[PDB]
Amino acid sequence: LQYQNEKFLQGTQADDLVSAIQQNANHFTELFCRAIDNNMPLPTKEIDYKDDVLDVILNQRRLRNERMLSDRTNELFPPNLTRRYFLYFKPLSQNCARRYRKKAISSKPLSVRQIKGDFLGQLITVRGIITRVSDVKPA
Amino acid sequence: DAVFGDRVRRFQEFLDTFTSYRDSVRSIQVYNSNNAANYILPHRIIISLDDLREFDRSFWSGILVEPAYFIPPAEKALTDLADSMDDVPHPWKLSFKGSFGAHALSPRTLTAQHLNKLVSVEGIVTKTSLVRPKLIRSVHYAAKTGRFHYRDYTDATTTLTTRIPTPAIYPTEDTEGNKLTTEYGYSTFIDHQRITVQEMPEMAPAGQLPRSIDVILDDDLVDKTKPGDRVNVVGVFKSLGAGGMNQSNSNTLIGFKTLILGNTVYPLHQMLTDFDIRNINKLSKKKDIFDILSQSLAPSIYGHDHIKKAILLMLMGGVEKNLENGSHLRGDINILMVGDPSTAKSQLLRFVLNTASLAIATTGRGSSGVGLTAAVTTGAMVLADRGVVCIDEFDKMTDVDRVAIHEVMEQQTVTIAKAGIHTTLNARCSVIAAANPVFGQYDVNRDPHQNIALPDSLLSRFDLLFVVTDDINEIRDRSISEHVLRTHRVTIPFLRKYVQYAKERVIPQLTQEAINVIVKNYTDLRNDDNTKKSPITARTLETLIRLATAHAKVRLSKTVNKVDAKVAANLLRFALL
Repeated sequence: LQYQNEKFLQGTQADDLVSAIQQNANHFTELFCRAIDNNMPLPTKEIDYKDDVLDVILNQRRLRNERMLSDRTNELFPPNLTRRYFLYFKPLSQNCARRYRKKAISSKPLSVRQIKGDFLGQLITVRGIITRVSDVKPA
Repeated sequence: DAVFGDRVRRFQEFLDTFTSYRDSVRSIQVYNSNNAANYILPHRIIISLDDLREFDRSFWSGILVEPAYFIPPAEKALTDLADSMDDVPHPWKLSFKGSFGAHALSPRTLTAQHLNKLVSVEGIVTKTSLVRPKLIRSVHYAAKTGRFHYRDYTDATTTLTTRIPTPAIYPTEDTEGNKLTTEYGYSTFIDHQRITVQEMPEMAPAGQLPRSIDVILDDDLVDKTKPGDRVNVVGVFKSLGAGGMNQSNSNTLIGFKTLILGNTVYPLHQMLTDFDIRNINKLSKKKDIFDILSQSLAPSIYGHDHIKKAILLMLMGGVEKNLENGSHLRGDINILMVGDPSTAKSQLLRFVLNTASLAIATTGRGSSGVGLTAAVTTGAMVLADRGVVCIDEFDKMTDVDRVAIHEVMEQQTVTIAKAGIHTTLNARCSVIAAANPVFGQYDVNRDPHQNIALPDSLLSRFDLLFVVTDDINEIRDRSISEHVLRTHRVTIPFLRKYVQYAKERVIPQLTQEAINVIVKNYTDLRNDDNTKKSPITARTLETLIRLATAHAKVRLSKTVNKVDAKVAANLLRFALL
């Protein structure tokens, strides 16, 4: 929300996200988050290999792959396998939502009854008591 | 299908001459844009069948005889007119009021002459199947080829007419071989539900079992009715599913289950307009109104003017006051009635219930949990919030519950630690209770205590304890007789309309006209009555203020007054003496 102000008034004007995100909000997890791959610091510092379990696996994967490919030439591991981080959006309540973009907020701490089939594929805050809270299993 | 075009061009004309509907469509198009400018309305235009006969009888007989060929071209025509409206910055729905009927039928009389024909069922609705999404429009995004890709899913209840079934799953690499990701939140989901309808229990002919048929409720109609409600459904009567004939051996005779689509759902058994509010405003100035009002409650009940006065003073209830960074003082007033049977105590309460604007009634035991959420693995007082809870046979109720009622009444909140969800949730309800005397008729003569039977703090929690005697006299008797007689052979409805505006407008606050009165009074009560009778505490004082403010609401006065204080004085006196 803060960025658009700098990108509008205060130009140069651009297409809106805050409405366009929560409008979809699934697609951005596969899109807004992949961008992080392009700007991320490469070394970054003192990363080594082991250290970490299972990072050595993929490290040796890319080592043997690089070696064997560079030998063969004398289409790559998917970007979702190499992450080790999760992107989470948060609601704008907000003290600064008073900008105002008004209707932009959901982030409307709505009733479970208020929930409709017209909220599917759109971020929605809900509230209630936790029920049955199934125990964690690996996906 | 030029005839479907004919139906559209025909229904076009009906609108804009006459234009009586078009203003409502415009209203729908405008209101939502007003919500767009702010800082919800279902899109459907109720069509009165009334008007359809004036133009064409040929098209009128059709909607009833063969709705499958007619409602959808009329509908496409309504969307077509909604798009020519203003402007840019959906299928809609028809409704069909009526002008019933033919086609008038209860569910008991139906099948098959009435099948594939518009129908208005009426009866009880049970058990109300649970609300669930339903997929309609498939939406996808191709990359890097881009564009925008969509499929359209046709279910069994799509439109009206039968169509070659689209379902199921997702298109997933429509040619050429480009990847298609599901786009959620652009794609359209219409909610969907079904609710079965039993014929009215009172018009049942014999010990013969009830026959219920199921009604699917599309879009907005969803969650419009709780089960057990009087309902007049409308809809097209549809037979869906094969009878088993589709699959080759299904050998059983049973087949072709039927249900009704749509459509309206008019329930059966506030808006103050221009004129009403004026009536109130005029009526507020008159000095004697309180007594008339207090008489308006009881067409069928003698005397008890004091008690009726009370019930009004509960309906209004002393505003609510929540201090800064501190607890709030209880606004509403709670009442108890104790006397020999025939006192109408159980009769009075239903009339409390009707005009009450809410709330739930509870009789004795009763329970489980009463107001509680019960923390369901794996209640009333909460659901009754901002309302009037009734309690019948208030004595019979198990002490276990009473223990909770202490927490409900004064404290004003409910607390659930049970397993579990651990929360303090708010039930601020007003409360009435009618409770039999201890043993037999002995209430009248019996002592100021030992008569009540339900010590102790409860006796206090209730702001007013009113006692009524069934003791008999010949004169009073005659005077009973005549009114009872005439009974078997200013408007009451105006009473709740009078009440709501009074409730949200406007809170009288508090004034130094009165305070010295209620202080004098209170101190009097403690000092003298503690010799006379019991119980008296600071609680009584609180009640004094609530009553004062309530009678202020009756007066519509933006302020509290001394006269009001005197009134509160009076009723609390007749409570005591």
